[PDB]
Amino acid sequence: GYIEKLVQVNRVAKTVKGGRIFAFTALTVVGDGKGRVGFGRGKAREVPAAIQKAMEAARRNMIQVDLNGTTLQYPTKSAHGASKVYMQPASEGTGIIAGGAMRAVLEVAGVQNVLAKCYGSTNPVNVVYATFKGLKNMQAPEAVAAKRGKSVEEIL
RNA sequence: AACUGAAGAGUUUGAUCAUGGCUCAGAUUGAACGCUGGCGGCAGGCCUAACACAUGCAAGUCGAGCGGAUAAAGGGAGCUU
Repeated sequence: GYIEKLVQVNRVAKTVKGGRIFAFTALTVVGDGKGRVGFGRGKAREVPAAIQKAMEAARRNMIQVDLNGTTLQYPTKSAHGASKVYMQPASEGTGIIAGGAMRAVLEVAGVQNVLAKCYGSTNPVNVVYATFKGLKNMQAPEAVAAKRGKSVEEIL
């Protein structure tokens, strides 16, 4: 589906000769409010056209996320580049408390109780990779129990 | 009766990623200063010169321990209040 959310806008450039050609980039994540997200990056020549391009690439190559219901399954920790990310599920009344670019991922996924923090280099185009290695590699235990459930899930 | 919280941003460049400094958003004080100023509860008030101090007051009490001297009421008498 489609619920859109913008994060970043830049002004990249390019020197040719004579002057300097400008261009705009944008980063936009799209989710469904249930656990299907997708991010997208587009470059164009103006703001109202660079956002439209980044929205279209978001709703291609999406991710199914197996959330527990407004929370996560377990504390995990993933990294990409020089960016390290930590996330652990929380109680009911606590909302989402994260920084800038992990709120926009964790809104549209539908989770509400995420309690996150990012270390290392804060790059909004690169902390998103650090988040999607984490969420796309969840497990959601298909087991008979948890304190007993290590005889039917390990064979899954 | 026993008991749960973790946010980032700006700045090196024609522009980008990284390393690395700096700076801001918070909660606090025996606080001082500037502008302004109705009320009441509960608190606190020399952090500097352990530097000198006028004048008041802050440890006395026992006559069921003993001398001594003050000697009432009253008992009076006497003399004339």
